Amino acid sequence: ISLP
Amino acid sequence: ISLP
Amino acid sequence: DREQLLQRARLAEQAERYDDMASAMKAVTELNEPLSNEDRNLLSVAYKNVVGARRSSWRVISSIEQKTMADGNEKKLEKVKAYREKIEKELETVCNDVLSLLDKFLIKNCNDFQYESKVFYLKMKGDYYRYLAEVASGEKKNSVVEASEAAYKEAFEISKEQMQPTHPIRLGLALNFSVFYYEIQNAPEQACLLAKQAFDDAIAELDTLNEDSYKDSTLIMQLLRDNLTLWTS
Amino acid sequence: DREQLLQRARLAEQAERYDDMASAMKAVTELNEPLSNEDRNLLSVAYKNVVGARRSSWRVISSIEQKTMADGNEKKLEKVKAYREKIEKELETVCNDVLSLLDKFLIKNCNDFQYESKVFYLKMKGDYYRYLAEVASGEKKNSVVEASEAAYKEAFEISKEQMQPTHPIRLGLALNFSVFYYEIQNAPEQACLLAKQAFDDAIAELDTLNEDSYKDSTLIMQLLRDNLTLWTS
Repeated sequence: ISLP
Repeated sequence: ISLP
Repeated sequence: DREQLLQRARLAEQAERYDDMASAMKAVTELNEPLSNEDRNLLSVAYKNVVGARRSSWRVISSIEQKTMADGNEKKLEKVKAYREKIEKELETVCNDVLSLLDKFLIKNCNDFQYESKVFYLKMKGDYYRYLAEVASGEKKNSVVEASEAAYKEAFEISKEQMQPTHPIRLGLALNFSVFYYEIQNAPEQACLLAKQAFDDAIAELDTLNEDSYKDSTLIMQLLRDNLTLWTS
Repeated sequence: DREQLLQRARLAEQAERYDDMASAMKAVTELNEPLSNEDRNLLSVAYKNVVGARRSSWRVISSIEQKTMADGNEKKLEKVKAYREKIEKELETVCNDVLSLLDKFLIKNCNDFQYESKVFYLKMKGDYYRYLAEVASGEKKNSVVEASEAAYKEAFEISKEQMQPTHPIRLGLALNFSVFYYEIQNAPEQACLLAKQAFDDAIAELDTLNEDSYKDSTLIMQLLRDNLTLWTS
């Protein structure tokens, strides 16, 4: 999960 | 709601 | 090549690239050869997603235009109107492409006896004229409303004549046609009675249910039911 | 005109017309004037959604192409390879558009003193080089992997010099910088360490949370934690  |  | 195009549409669908998908199925249609059931559903799915993005976009930007009127911000309303209108011409262009496919190949090249395809294409003509009506104004609105209802009427006449009450294409026609009455013609009673007659008529004849489509029949029966309980209550 | 192009981006965002949003913000950027915080995020959102669509499509067709290789269907694998490549070229074009905005205007025009901007933009350079790296091969992969690391590394040093550890931008850079190590470099320990240090430096300094960014800071601390729990397990 990378930054939304 | 119409047909999907 | 037809199989090339159909493989592309399938890949596009999975990729959720619905313009690629609509573009491949338009090319299939323009081969002037009949579509199978599965080919038809690929055409329908592609254009449903394409037009649907524009319909959604349009409802968002109409809401804002209403909230801008109430605000009194006249400068903002000018640009919000212009963008709504930009989205509108896109939406209209997609509907007009579909309708032209129907008119120039699909319904044209249908013989009398291809009743399953005929109903499917006329409902589809009913559907896209209904999407034009959603955003039409004035004399244009009354023309596309009239065309939607005439298409739906013919489709439904043929379907009662040639299809069992449980055939999903008949049930889905009944479904969309009731929604025409409900939200386009604002005939709540006419809408309700049409959905109610199709539901009743399907359960009277449950014995007609089919190994390859029973799930879809019962699916759409529930959707008739849902609108009924929503509308009546 | 800048008001016009920016208004359009706001409306395009609401309508989820992200290509329209990206085109409007590319134009705003091409005026060669600085971007406010609001503007910057508009650009970032537009392009995150444009490239994200392509990335999602790319992953789905890559999975099909792997299954078609093992199935041994050479004729279809020809067609899936080609489509995956059509999507790649699309993806690469969006990334190089973004990377040219950054290199030609946004990073270029940063003062030696506009630290918040620089970090934001160098993070962005790392992100899009990383998205290129997700699909790249051979020597082209090496180059974009090094490019990604070099931009993340500069961004992170400035952020440690000039930003509090609870700053959302510094935290999200730490987040994406750790992800880059984990999934681009296959360096899970190096990824975990940098993530852990970030979470740890933030917690040491909760006294630096601000009214207008505490929620975003805490959100991103939890994402760092989420990744470390997945990765350590």
